[PDB]
Amino acid sequence: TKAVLSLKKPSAVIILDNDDYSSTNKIQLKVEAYYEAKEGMLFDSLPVILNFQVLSVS
Amino acid sequence: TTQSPLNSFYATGTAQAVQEPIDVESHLDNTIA
Ligand SMILES: [Ca+2]
Ligand SMILES: [Ca+2]
Repeated sequence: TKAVLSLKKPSAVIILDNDDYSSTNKIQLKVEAYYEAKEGMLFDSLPVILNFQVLSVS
Repeated sequence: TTQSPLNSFYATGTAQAVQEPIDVESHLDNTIA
């Protein structure tokens, strides 16, 4: 597990190295969610968006 | 985006009372003579 994101601390920095790059060409990362919904609120078709930015490569 | 009050639930019964507690019938069939 590399990072935990939340509504109060939305940003995190992770590192991928030689051990992560299996098959020498790709990284696989699944997402795990924990939540509690507001009381008496009904809705549908609400998107959740994540963004990626590269800081350094070598 | 709808906010619900969460109080739209009900259950109903009934009651009645359509008669008096007692009924009285007389059989005084003798004469003081
Ligand atoms: Ca560089
Ligand atoms: Ca009666």
